[PDB]
This record gives sequence, structure tokens and C-alpha cells, in this order.
Amino acid sequence: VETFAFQAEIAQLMSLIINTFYSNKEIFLRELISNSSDALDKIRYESLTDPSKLDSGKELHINLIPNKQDRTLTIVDTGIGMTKADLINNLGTIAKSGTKAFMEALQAGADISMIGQFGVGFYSAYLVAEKVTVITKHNDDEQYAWESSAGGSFTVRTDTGEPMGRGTKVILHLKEDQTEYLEERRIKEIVKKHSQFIGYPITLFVE
Repeated sequence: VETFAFQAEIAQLMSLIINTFYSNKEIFLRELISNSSDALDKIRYESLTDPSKLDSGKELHINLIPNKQDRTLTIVDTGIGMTKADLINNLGTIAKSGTKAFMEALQAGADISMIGQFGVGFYSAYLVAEKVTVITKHNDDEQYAWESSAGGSFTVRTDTGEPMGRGTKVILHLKEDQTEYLEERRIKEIVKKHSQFIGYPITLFVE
């Protein structure tokens, strides 16, 4: 296991997300589904000129998996995945610059639900999760697990957990008071409200 420091700007973003009073937490799901869709779009585009890119799985989709025993909500996609370098580099984002914009905007009258407009929507996971684990597999690399409970650091390790073929799995270890996001009725409602026009199937698994 390797441990890394978040850039200071990202640590500050995370703390703002964790400590700011903001009731409309449910937007985290849309943000992560949006990220999944973007990743699926990337592998799809690469496949148009090189069909072999899909040897690691031709189905392009998103699964939502709640588990009340583990208190986790997992978002899985079969998108392009991320290399180890992408993981370290803010999960393939330009987060340093996105954070600066988001903070300026929060000053010009924006609110936290607008985070995705600044390219740092992944971090909205910390509205509801105490810990986030990201398992990822890109065609050009091995399978990796990133994890962070905030506090300024994240880890990266190889994952000999179940091989995934290709894609990304975001495992949200929910805060104790956020278990509503494990209820089928609630997840269904949020998907219909904010993720109605996504171009890939979204399957909500049953417990």
C-alpha cells in the first residue's frame, strides 16, 4: 500500500464538502453517474477505430448496488477505467483548477449542487460517505484500488479482489445517518429526478 497527500486545494475542497451545512446531498448520485457516462463515452469512442478495445467487455452499462449489511452503495461502470497515474492525478480530473473555479463561483452565488459544472463532481461522494474506495481497470494497466476517508491522504494498491474486465467501481461506505441511499425507493427516485437522460442502461440491483 502506497499513501499519498492530496494537493492542498483538493484537501480544502474535501473539507468544505464535509463541513458545510448543505441539505441537498442526493446530488452525489447524479455526479457519479455522470462520471460513469463520460467514461463509457471514452471507451466507446476508442472502440470505433479499434474494436479490440472491447475485448475486455463489450457491454457498456452502469450498475447501482446497495448493500445494507456492509452499509455501502456501489456505482459500477464498464467505461474506459483509469491507470494508476490517473488515479494519483485526482482520478483523471484537472481538480486543482476546478476547485479554484468552484470556490470563486461559490462566492458569486453558486451552491454545492453545482459542483459538476466545475469538473470535481467525484468529490461530492463525501457528502454521504465516510470512506470511498475506487476499484479501476484500464486496458493499458493492472487493476488498482484507491481509497480515502479524507483527512488529507489517499492510498493506492493493486487489487486481487474480483477482476473486473474493464471499468470503474466507486464504493461508498455511507455515514451512519445517510442510509436512506440504500433504499430502493429512494435510489429509484433520485435516478428518475436527476439521471433520466443517460445514454447507457442503469440497473438498480435488488437486495
